[PDB]
Parts: sequence; structure tokens; C-alpha cells
Amino acid sequence: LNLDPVQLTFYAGPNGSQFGFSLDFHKDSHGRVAIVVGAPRTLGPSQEETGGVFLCPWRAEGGQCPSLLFDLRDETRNVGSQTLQTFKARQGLGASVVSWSDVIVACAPWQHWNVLEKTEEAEKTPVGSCFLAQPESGRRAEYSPCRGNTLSRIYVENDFSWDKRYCEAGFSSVVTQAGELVLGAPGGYYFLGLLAQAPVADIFSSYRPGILLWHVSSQSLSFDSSNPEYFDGYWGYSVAVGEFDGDLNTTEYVVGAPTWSWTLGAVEILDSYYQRLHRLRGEQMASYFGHSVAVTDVNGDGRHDLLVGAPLYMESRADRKLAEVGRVYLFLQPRGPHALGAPSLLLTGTQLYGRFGSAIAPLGDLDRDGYNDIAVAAPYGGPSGRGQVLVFLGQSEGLRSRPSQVLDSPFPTGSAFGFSLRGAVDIDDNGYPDLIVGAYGANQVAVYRAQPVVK
Amino acid sequence: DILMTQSPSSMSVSLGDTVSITCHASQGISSNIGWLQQKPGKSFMGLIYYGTNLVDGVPSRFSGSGSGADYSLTISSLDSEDFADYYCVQYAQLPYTFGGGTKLEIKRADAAPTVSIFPPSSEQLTSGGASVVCFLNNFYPKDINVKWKIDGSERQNGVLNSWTDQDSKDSTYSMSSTLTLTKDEYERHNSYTCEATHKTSTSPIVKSFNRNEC
Amino acid sequence: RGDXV
Amino acid sequence: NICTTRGVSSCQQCLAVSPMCAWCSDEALPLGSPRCDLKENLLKDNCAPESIEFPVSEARVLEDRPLSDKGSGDSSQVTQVSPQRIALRLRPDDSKNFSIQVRQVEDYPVDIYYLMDLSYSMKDDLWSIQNLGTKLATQMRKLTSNLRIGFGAFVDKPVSPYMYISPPEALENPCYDMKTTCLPMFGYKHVLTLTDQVTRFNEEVKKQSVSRNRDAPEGGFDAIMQATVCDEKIGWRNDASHLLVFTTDAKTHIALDGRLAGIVQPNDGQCHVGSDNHYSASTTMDYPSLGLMTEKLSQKNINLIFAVTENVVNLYQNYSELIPGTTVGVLSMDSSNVLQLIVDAYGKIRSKVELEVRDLPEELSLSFNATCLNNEVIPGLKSCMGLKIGDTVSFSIEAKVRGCPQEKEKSFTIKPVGFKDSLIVQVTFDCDCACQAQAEPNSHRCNNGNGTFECGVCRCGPGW
Amino acid sequence: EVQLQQSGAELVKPGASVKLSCTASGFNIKDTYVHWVKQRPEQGLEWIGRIDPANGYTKYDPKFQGKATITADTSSNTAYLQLSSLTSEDTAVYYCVRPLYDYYAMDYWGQGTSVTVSSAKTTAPSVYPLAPVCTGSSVTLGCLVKGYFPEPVTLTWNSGSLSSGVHTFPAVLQSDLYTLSSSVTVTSSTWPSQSITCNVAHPASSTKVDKKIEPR
Ligand SMILES: *[C@@H]1O[C@H](CO)[C@@H](O[C@@H]2O[C@H](CO)[C@@H](O[C@H]3O[C@H](CO)[C@@H](O)[C@H](O[C@H]4O[C@H](CO)[C@@H](O)[C@H](O)[C@@H]4O)[C@@H]3O)[C@H](O)[C@H]2NC(C)=O)[C@H](O)[C@H]1NC(C)=O
Ligand SMILES: *[C@@H]1O[C@H](CO)[C@@H](O[C@@H]2O[C@H](CO)[C@@H](O)[C@H](O)[C@H]2NC(C)=O)[C@H](O)[C@H]1NC(C)=O
Ligand SMILES: *[C@@H]1O[C@H](CO)[C@@H](O)[C@H](O)[C@H]1NC(C)=O
Ligand SMILES: [Ca+2]
Ligand SMILES: [Ca+2]
Ligand SMILES: [Ca+2]
Ligand SMILES: [Ca+2]
Ligand SMILES: [Mn+2]
Ligand SMILES: [Mn+2]
Ligand SMILES: [Mn+2]
Repeated sequence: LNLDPVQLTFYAGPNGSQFGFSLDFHKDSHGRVAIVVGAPRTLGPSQEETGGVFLCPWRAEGGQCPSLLFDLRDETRNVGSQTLQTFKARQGLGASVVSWSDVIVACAPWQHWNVLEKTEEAEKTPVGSCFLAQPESGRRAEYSPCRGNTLSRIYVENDFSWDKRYCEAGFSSVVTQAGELVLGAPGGYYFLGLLAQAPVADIFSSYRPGILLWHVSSQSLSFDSSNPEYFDGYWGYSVAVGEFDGDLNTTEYVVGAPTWSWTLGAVEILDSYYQRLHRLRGEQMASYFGHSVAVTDVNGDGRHDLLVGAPLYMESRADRKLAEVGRVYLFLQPRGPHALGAPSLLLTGTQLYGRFGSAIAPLGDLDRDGYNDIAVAAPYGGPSGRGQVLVFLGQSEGLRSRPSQVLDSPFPTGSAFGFSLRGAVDIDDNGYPDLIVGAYGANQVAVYRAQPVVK
Repeated sequence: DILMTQSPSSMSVSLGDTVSITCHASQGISSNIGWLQQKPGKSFMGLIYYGTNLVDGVPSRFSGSGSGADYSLTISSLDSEDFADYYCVQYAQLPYTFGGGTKLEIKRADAAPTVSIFPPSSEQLTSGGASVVCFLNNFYPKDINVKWKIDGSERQNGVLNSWTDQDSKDSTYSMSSTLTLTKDEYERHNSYTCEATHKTSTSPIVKSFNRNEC
Repeated sequence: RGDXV
Repeated sequence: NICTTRGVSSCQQCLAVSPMCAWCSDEALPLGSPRCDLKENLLKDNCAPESIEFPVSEARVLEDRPLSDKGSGDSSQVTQVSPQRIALRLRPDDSKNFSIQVRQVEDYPVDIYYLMDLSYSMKDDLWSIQNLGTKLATQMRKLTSNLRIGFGAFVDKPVSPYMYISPPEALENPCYDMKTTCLPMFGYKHVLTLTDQVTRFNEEVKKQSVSRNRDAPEGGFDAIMQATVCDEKIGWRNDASHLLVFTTDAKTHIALDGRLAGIVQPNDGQCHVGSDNHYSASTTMDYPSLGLMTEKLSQKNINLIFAVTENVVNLYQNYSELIPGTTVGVLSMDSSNVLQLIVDAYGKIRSKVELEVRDLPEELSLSFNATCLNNEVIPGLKSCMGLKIGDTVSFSIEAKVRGCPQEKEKSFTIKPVGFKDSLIVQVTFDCDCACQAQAEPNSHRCNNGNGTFECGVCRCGPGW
Repeated sequence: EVQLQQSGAELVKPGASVKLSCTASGFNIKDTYVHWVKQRPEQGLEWIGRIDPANGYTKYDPKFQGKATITADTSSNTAYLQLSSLTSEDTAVYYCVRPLYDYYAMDYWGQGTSVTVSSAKTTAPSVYPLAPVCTGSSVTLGCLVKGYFPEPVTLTWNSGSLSSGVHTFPAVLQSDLYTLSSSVTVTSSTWPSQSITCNVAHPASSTKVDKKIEPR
């Protein structure tokens, strides 16, 4: 409703860097709000794409941002009669970024890894890796839970069980309010997908540079499966956390697997031990149900509600014809120990190939009416196909079925405006929560400030 | 296998000193080295891993350095608990291999031994054996040599020696030497003697007695 | 496993 | 009647009351005689016969070529829809009927492009189809005398983690760590352009060999897209049935899978297969979506045939429901039944006729009565099923206009799905009176120049 | 807190077999490698091998191949070291080790388990008094404990009364039997005026002899 589409703010990165692929708000130890931006194709030292991170201070006029520096050099360690190797070319540093307390986590899902032992090898595979920074102090740490030192022949002799070689850890990421980093790894266990959790404090205190293989004892990984419903399901394509079991001491995990069960797609809600509490199945094969997930209480009962995006959903139209437009599903959490029912609301896109539901961002209470609101991206939507973000207001019964406001992309064709979203943070301290929108195709980020309601 | 030459095997130092222990490898190990401490009569504690990284809980007066095949462990301002055994271990290649160790001992002023000789007891004699005991007590440094003489001639077969570790509150050492013969062989001779050779005196300390006489 | 066992 | 009880003002408003009303423009009309009455009541009141304005809704044919008996020969002078063009004339709120005949012509040309999975899992299948081209040509010879065949192959996107990238030997031979040799990985490669020389198929196939990648889902949808939109390279013929045969034994990658290789750019539906005959966007462009594939298959009139093994039959049948017009056949574990599968698929394809309406004006609504099998009329239906090559069906159609639109000339098309020929309906809306083309503006008869005299009465001129 | 509790001291005969254990406390034995190290006073520290308790794969120094076998039971949170065809050279103290953070390090150690290989049978010690010969201002007496097995022995003077001024020397292996001695020093005014008795206890044979020092 009351986001201002007249006076925007633009931050820009280097051409070709894909500045805006991921973003998040970041607060320093003094509460000052900045913007962390991932640019997964920023050039590195060898004039080669490795990715990069930028930490943008809040200025109404926007502009350029300083780099958040991470070690971009390939590493080698000869130890235990083996050779350990990291490969950072085209790793995609900045394909996901998240901020918690005064700490920034920025991941490279396609960092490769290999181990050599005489004439055998582990195989050079994308285990992924995440980088952690405390900007005010300069502290640095890393976390790569899928690096192993097992040789290729052992996996073959053991029928490829517990094969973490293609995790792509950091493909998605989230932090609990207690400080536990949770990583999505959609390629884990031979492309079933896995989750990796560890406390940020323990990640820092157990890391030292040059070790490459080290133990984070408090960590916790999910499990392999023999159930074919999970094969190639990409469990961990997206992640989120919320309160869904009525017990406030436990934190629950929300995991997207958009190709679960022969591309039907699914979303699962789990406890912190990866035990399955609920499962929400997709409506239509190949619609990518589970591409995005979001958790926020939209109907003011104080119980977290769930939203699922299926950007490739095909809507039925006249004369038995389908049109790909995208769809968003709303599930309201019921009172007490009960399972999530059918969706309370279905939101369906309008523009062909618009990919409505590619990103869903909670906004907090944008219009200050006592109900939290959401924003949905259609990165190729709008009548021009340039991209659109749509705002939906909460209400006692859920969400309004029609958008209160529509943000048309200010960028040229192909910017992917809305591919990443973030709200619920007041960046200018005017008392209204604001919204940042990434458009990596144009290497830019747009800031929409919320202003007082007109109506 | 990789050889780890640790030096020195022992050092006599004082509280508050800054000492260093080196460890040399037969080939490059690229900081894949750990340092270990063993207090007397106790098990092992880890100190350093991967060349320079302190084990959790270890005070910062410990530090490690080096590269290639030459590494060091420094202990700034020694403490009373720091007097113990220290070992290096490389894990650059299998099998893992260790150094020979290093014992840090308390330094004090030189001290001569108190020698005492004891003929066989009557109980042992009626049993058929003969043991002559020689105590060498409270000396410094630990380097000491003993020599048994029967009727003026040295004897080497049948000698069992035992050493104490550095005593707590005087920082001296002690030694026990025992010559055991048969009762019949013990009566073929008359004079029995132990000689103590120390860096204190240039002449050996001598203590004797005579059988069939007192 | 995959394109094969 | 309603023509008189409405109290119309002009000839135009009189016709807009009912298709049965008429108007009299005659000067010598009696005192209180209504100018808007039945044509029978007007002539009864001595209205001059040339003064009657009474349009009638008609429908005459302009092109009525007879249905061809054989699709063989000719430079595609074949006719399978009749009539081809008609002229429709309608007055306000009136309706008129017409008919269309559709025939599944005998001996119509056929293109068959064989798009084959060549991942390592398909190694034994290559040995089974090394004589397929000649054996297929023997069987299809009974149905058509104009057969062209061709071949392409696919594996997957040659990029980590789909591809093995270590040690350097694996790039040249992905079967290095086994005791064999296979080809370097490739995305999609065109092999044999559609041709009537069927031994070219056999000899190309005998030179093919498998590759190897890591993950079970394969990149076949990439190959379907390129084999569809690369018109010239594959060689689809303008006037022929297009059969795309897709054989695999595994799941398939779909759009948005590509992000696991760092590929986020959507598929652009364009052709990216050049002179080297490989798909050059395989490592830079995402797998295509179902909707995009449906659009291009439909645009090029390609019939997709999923010829897959039992372990993934339900999967591809379920995809088949999301791509209308696709058919599925059960492929054995070595492709040894693929010949009969192709023949049955071709029969099922030409066993249906379904009418489609293009560019229909909003004012017009249509209704259909079908006649399939044996002169059995099926009301409210515009599709026939269970047909054989040579059968002929027909449809009774009625167009109903609502009001009278601003434009008086519009034309729409009625076409069977996948057919070349069509029926073009040229519509003319007749809600005007001929006497209006000879009005008297500022006439001396109408309020001394303040009016217009037309069709016998006075109208209030422009500006009042 | 990480702790590695090992089995009790072992005492076996040459040619037999023994199986030591190492139980993980405060963590899951499945988490890291588990190594076994042998220590002797002369030969020093020797790495036997390691095991990944998660999967059971093992490595060994080729010096111990056939002598040592390393196993683990994740269900009991325990790792094992089995030694066969035991000889006198196998008499040593054995440690299990795991790393802290680095995958290959050797940071946490168990308290150790002592192993002794001997054909000797439980033998009680012979206690002999040690009185000086027939002068100074301070006198020194002794006590000789000879020919016992196995260890240990507790030695006190006057039932623990006389405490300071005493040196009890470490036992030494006298061909399948142990020998120990202890000295004590007082003033000439104390002995032989004050009675001094050597108290020795060998709990293995359940004997506690007492021998008073008598002059000559
Ligand atoms: C190709 O499409 C077919 C048609 O949809 C699929 O078959 C369908 O599969 C679904 C899922 O199993 C099945 O739904 C219901 O089946 C039972 C009969 O109604 C019913 O008991 C099931 O309910 C149970 O299972 C669901 C999850 O599956 C739980 O949520 C429930 O709480 C309960 O525990 C289920 O609702 C259809 O019946 C079935 N249809 C047919 C005709 O078989 C194929 O699976 C699909 N194949 C591929 C490869 O995509
Ligand atoms: C399709 O068939 C229906 C009959 O099922 C036709 O409807 C009848 O049309 C006649 C025309 O003379 C009327 O007399 C009947 O009253 C109608 N019956 C019903 C039930 O509506 C219809 O006209 C046909 N349409 C076409 C386009 O052929
Ligand atoms: C319209 O239908 C009648 C039968 O009701 C039929 O006789 C006539 O031929 C049809 N007209 C056309 C143009 O098909
Ligand atoms: Ca909870
Ligand atoms: Ca709620
Ligand atoms: Ca609101
Ligand atoms: Ca604000
Ligand atoms: Mn395959
Ligand atoms: Mn096969
Ligand atoms: Mn594949």
C-alpha cells in the first residue's frame, strides 16, 4: 500500500558481477542498519569469476559500496599422506547472504573440492562453502560441512551411501534467533539434498586458516534415505525457520524440495533433530513447489503462518489450455497441536512466464494496522515482462486476495527485478518497515521506503 | 618414515626463564606438527596443533613456530607446573612419528652425594644369597657414576641400579646400587667397595667394609 | 547409482 | 407485433428490433401506417416493393474444393478441409448455420526424427536399433509413400556436477575409471537431417556410441526444444506429419534445475545449434519449462511421442497430460519394440479431429454439432475420436451475433488441430438501410432546414 | 567435556592375547579418528594406528601388522586395541588419542593403560634390614624388598610415622621378579635409641611383613 515508488534509492555493483543476486539487512553493534549484497560473479585475482560481497551503508542517494573482503585464493594442504584442495574459480561467493547479530554469512555453493592420495582421488566436486565475517572487528571464519577425505573407490564399494560430495552447502541459508546457522545443500546424499546446522559461535572458535578439514562437534546434519520419493528432490533448495509445534523452547525448520517425488515438489516442517512434523505436497508436477518459502504471522493470532512459492505453476484457461504464471500458497497455523490443512488461500500470477512466486518476503506491518504483510516477486511479470513485485496485506482471515500496491521494475528488460527480496526492517528510522529488491541482471539493488498512509 | 630429532633431551632451568625446544624433521612437513606435555606420573596434554595453534585451555605463555623441517616450542616465563616432559609429533605422513622428548628440570647449586654401604643381612645370608647395597643420596647434578670393587678389583655382573626423580623440595637426586652374589661366592673375598664419580669432586668418593670384621 | 548403478 | 409496438424513429432502429422486422421508405404511405412492420403487412398497405428494407441473413461458399482422396503426390495441393472460405451476412441478434467437413487423408507425408538418450544407461539400446531405419521404412511404407527420417542424440549439460571433471583423463573419456571407453559428454547433437534415404539412418546409427554423466535425470528437454525450433537444420517439411520420438530410460531435468550448475538464465526458446551440430547454449541456458515446450511444439506442429521404459511410464504419462497432444508408449529395456511403438503412436495421432477457433469477434458466439462414426449427431461437441486414416467427419456450426458492432467487416478462422487447411469465415454485419446512402441533409422538408430527410422520415441533424 | 577412559591395568603371560578398551565420555566416539600409541621408557612413543569408528576403516604402522588389531563399537561408545602373541617387548603403557579441531591432530589423550607380560607367578617379597657397619653425627638405615611379583608394594617406616628424610627407589625387574629398596636418615642420638621398623605390604600375596633394624 504505502511503499513510495517515486523517490527510490539505487545501489550498483560492477558490470557482469550479478550484484543483487542475494541481499539482506545488517545491523552493527550500535543498531545502525546497512545492506549486505551478494554478487556471485565478481571477478577475482586471476581475472576469473569467484564472486564477492559488498556492505552498503544507508544513504538516500545510494551509489557504490565497499567490498567485504574474503580470501579468494585456492588452498592446498599435504597432510596424513593425502593432499587437500579447494577450488574457488566460479564458486559463486555471494549466491546467498544472511545477517545475524553483528555477523555476516556469505556462501559459495559451487566451491569445488578434491583429495589426492597416490593415484586415487576423492573426485573434484562442488561441496560448497560459507564465509563468516564480523565487520567491526575483522574476524573471519569458514564452514564447509561436506568436505570429506574418502577416496572414490570407497564410495563405490559402499553403494554411494552418505555421499556428501555434491552438497552445494550454502545454496540456501538461514540463522535462528539463538545463533544457529542452518544451511541448505540441495545436492547432498547423491542429489537428495541435506541440511547442515551449527552454532555461529562454535564455527568461529573451531576454525583456523589452513586446516581445511576440521571438526565442529556441536554440528548436526540430516540423513540419507532409501525412499525413492526423495531421489533428486533437491531437499534444501530453500530454507526458513519458525515456531510450529507450540513449544517456545524448540525451533522448527522449514525446508523446500521443489522436485520431490518425481517433480511433484514438497515442503517439510521439522524439529531441530530433522524429524518430520508436517509435509505439504505440490499441486502440479514441474511447477517447482518449494522454490521459495516464507514464515510470518499474517492474521494476527500470534501463530506463524507459512507461504510456498511455485513459480512455474500452469493455470487452467479456456479451451483446455494451460498458462505458466506461478502460484503462491498460504497455510495458516491452527490452534494447539494440529496439522496444517489445505491452503487457506491461493494467489496466482497473471503474466505468462512471469514466475509469480519466485520470491516471497515478509514485510512486517507495512501499513501499521496490526497485521503483518508480504511481498511476492514476478521477476518477468508486469505487462512489459520487465518484472513486478506485488504487496499483499494481512487481515484477521489471512491475506487480502488482491494486491494493495504494485512495484514495476525501474530497470531494463532482463534485470530479473525481484529475484531476491527482503523487508521488515526500518532502514531510515522513520517508523515504517522498508523493502529492498535485487536485480542481478542489471547489477543493482533498489530500496523502497515506506511512508505514512495516504488513504 | 619421517625421523623427528628433538633437542635438547634435558635442560636445567629456573622459574620465570624463557626456554625453547626445537624439533627437526628428515623432510618438509609444512607445519603438520603437534606439541605434547606429560607431567610426572600423569598422562598427556595437547599444547599445539598445526604448528602455531594453541589447544583450548592452554595458557598463552606457550607458543610454537617454524617452517619446512625446523620447528620450535617456546615457554615464556616458566612456571612450577611447566617442569615436565615435552614431545613433538608430525602428522604430515603416515605413520605418525614422535620425537625423543625433552625433560625440563629445576636448576640449583651443585651438591655432593651422601654415600652409605650396607653388607648382607643375617636373614638373607642364612637363605643362601648376599646383597651389598650402596645408597647415594641428595646430589646435583643428576650425572653420576658408580663402581663396585671386590678385593680392589672392579665387578660388573650382578649390579642393579635405581634412580629417583628430582625430589620436590630440595631439587636433588638419589641413587641405589645393589650387588647380589651367592652366599658361597660372597665368602671367597673380604673387601667390598662402591665408588661414586661426580662432577663435584675430581677424586671418587669411596666407601668400604670388610667381611669377618666390624 | 545415477546414470548407471 | 413488436415491430409496431416499439415506436421506432428511423429505418436503422427498426431493423435493430428483430430479424423479422422490415421498413418502408415509400412516400405514398397512408396516414397512421407504421413504417416498421412485417414485410407481409407492409406490402398489404401498398408500400412500393422497392421501398422495402428487409435484410436476410445468408451464408454462401466462396471456395469449395473437394476433399482429396490421396495425400500422395502434388506440391501440397491436398485438400482436407471443406469448404475453405464462406461469406457470412448477419443482421442484429440473428443467427445463421453452416457446415465444415474434415478428412484424415490417406497417404500423407510423414517426418520422423528419432531423438535418442545416449547416456551410459542406454548402452545396450544402440545395438537394437541399428537396422531400425530400414525396418521402419518397410512398415511405414504401407501407410505413406513419402517418408523422411532422421536422428539426434542427447545426454545432459556438460558441466559439473552433471559431468565428471577429474582427473584430466575423465574429460576425454568419462569411462576412464571403468575398464572401457565412452564419448566425451555432450548436451545435444544433431546427426542426420530428415531424409528419404533410409540406409543413411542405419549407417549413422552404427557409428554412434554412448557417453556418461553422474546424475540419473538427463537433459532431454533441451534436445526436444532444439529439435523443434531449429527448423532448417532438422528439416521438418511444410506439408507433412511431424513425429518427434523421444526415447529414454530415466527421469528428466526440468526448468530451474539448472541452478545446481550455476545456470539461472531462462531458456529463450531460440535455436542455438550451428554448423558443428551441437547445442551451444547447453552450458549457459536453463532447461526449458513445460509451457515453453508446449508453445514451440504447437507453433511448429510437432507431435511429441514419449517412448520410455516401464520404470518411468507413469512420470511421462503425467507430463503428457500437461502437454496436450503428446502420446506415450512403453519402451522395452533395450528399445527392441520401438518400431511397433512408433506405428501405434502414428495411428493414435491421426485418430482424432478437434476444431479450433481463431480470431473470433467478441460479439459472435458459436455452437457445434458433431457427426462421427456413422452419421451419429452429437450435439454440443466439436471433436471426434476413434478415427482411422481415410475417415471423414463433419460439423454443423451456428454463429449468433449480439447487437450490431461498430465494424461491419470481420473474419475469423476454424481449423483442426495440427491441420494445414482451414475454413475462413468472412462476416458482414448488415444493420444499415440502403436508403441511408441517399439522405437529404438540411432538407426543406424537416423543420425548414433544421433536420435531415432519410428513408422517408425526418431525423434530427448533427449538433442537436 | 571430552574424556577418554581406558581399561584397567593388565597383567598377562607371554603368548596370550589381551584387548584394551577406550570409552568415550562427553562425546560420540563416532566423531573423529581414534588412535593408539605405545610408550616405553627407553624406546619412547610409537604410533600403532588409527580407526574411523564411523565406518571401521583402519591404518597401521607396518611394525605392528599382525600384532595389533584396532576395533570400535559405536553402540558402546568404545574403541579397542587387541594385542596377540604377547612378548616382553609388548610390556608398555598404551594410550588412545583423538584430535580437537584438526582432522589429523593428536590433542586429547586417555589416562593410559599399563600392560605387563611375564611368566612369573604371584610371589611374596623377602624383606631384609639394612644396618650400617661398626660414627658420624647422622646415620642412615635401609630396607631391601627382594623377589616379589607383581607390583606394587607400599613401604613405610614405623607404620608411616617417620615420614620425611626417606627415599623409596623405583622397583627394577630382576629377571621375572621385582626388587625395591628404601633409605632413611636421622641423627646419631635417634638410632639405635629410637626403634625403627620397616613396614612393607604386598597386597597381591596379601602379606604385610615388618622387620626392625638391628645394629651389628
Ligand atoms: C502420476 O499421476 C498419478 C495421478 O495423480 C499419481 O498417482 C496418484 O498418487 C497420489 C499420491 O500417492 C494418490 O493420492 C492418494 O492416494 C490414495 C487413494 O486416494 C490416498 O490414500 C492417499 O492418501 C495418503 O497419502 C497422501 C500422500 O500420498 C497423504 O497426504 C494422505 O494423508 C494419506 O496418507 C493419496 O491422497 C492417487 O490416488 C494416485 N492416483 C492414481 C490414479 O494412482 C502418480 O503417483 C504419478 N506418478 C508420477 C511418477 O508422477
Ligand atoms: C444441434 O442440434 C440441436 C438438437 O440437439 C439443435 O437444436 C434444435 O434445433 C432445431 C432447429 O430446427 C429446433 O427446432 C429445436 O427446438 C432445437 N432443439 C434444442 C433442444 O435446442 C441445434 O439447432 C443444432 N445446432 C447446429 C449448429 O446444428
Ligand atoms: C442449416 O440447417 C438446415 C437444417 O436445419 C440445413 O438444411 C441447411 O443446409 C443448413 N445450412 C447450411 C448453410 O449448412
Ligand atoms: Ca517450537
Ligand atoms: Ca497465524
Ligand atoms: Ca498490515
Ligand atoms: Ca522506513
Ligand atoms: Mn542415463
Ligand atoms: Mn538399455
Ligand atoms: Mn544426468
